[PDB]
Amino acid sequence: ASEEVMACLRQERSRVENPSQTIVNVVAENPAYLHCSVPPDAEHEIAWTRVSDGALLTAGNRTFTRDPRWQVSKKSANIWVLNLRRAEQQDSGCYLCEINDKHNTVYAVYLKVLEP
Amino acid sequence: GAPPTIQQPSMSSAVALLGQDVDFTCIVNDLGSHMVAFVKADSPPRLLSFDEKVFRRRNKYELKPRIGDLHNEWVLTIKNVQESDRGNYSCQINTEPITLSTGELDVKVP
Ligand SMILES: *[C@@H]1O[C@H](CO)[C@@H](O[C@@H]2O[C@H](CO)[C@@H](O)[C@H](O)[C@H]2NC(C)=O)[C@H](O)[C@H]1NC(C)=O
Repeated sequence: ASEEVMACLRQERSRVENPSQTIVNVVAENPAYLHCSVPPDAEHEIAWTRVSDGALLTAGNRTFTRDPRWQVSKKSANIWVLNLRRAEQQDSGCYLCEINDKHNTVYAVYLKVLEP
Repeated sequence: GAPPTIQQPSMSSAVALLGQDVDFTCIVNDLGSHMVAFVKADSPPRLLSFDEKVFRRRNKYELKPRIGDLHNEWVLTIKNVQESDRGNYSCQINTEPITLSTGELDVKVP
């Protein structure tokens, strides 16, 4: 279990440590919110990917996946949020937020959905 | 009729010479309202294009959607290939489960 989280979080590629949560525990059927930080005043686009299958979930301000439970939004000037509206145990695993910036920043988040 | 399929020959594995341009072709039938993404399947994986848009390094990649005789070939060109471009490239259709085709690029240096 520790190795699985480490294998996820080792995938971060960033100039400065991720300032946001990178381990998210939620109860099944509740929503989850994964955060991706971007510099102030930049105009970068971001993409969220699910690592287990490589599925592209969102790209830019559009959802890409056809799974209706996912939405991306700008929470504030510096924070994008991937919202998973009704988490299930099968959603547990590694998620990545990639930024189209010059250093090709990648943030990794591990999601654990607890099944009662 | 049928769900989206990736038709042979797609995402052909290749060895290229340093500096060549390399095309990866994803032939998609019955795409319907689905969308196609190209990804570099490194660890972490890297998004190259989604739908009709290139996501990074605009002068490095070119995407040509729906070309060929039957308007069903999606061609990603990697320009001026380098050792850093070595690895696996995947075409993905956003079905659930996803529909994938992958090919490996080798790059030979003089
Ligand atoms: C590209 O993907 C192939 C698999 O499709 C990788 O080849 C495998 O490599 C792993 C070790 O990394 C071996 O355990 C497998 O047996 C190999 N399989 C085959 C069919 O060759 C290859 O390493 C990948 N290239 C990368 C990651 O650069």
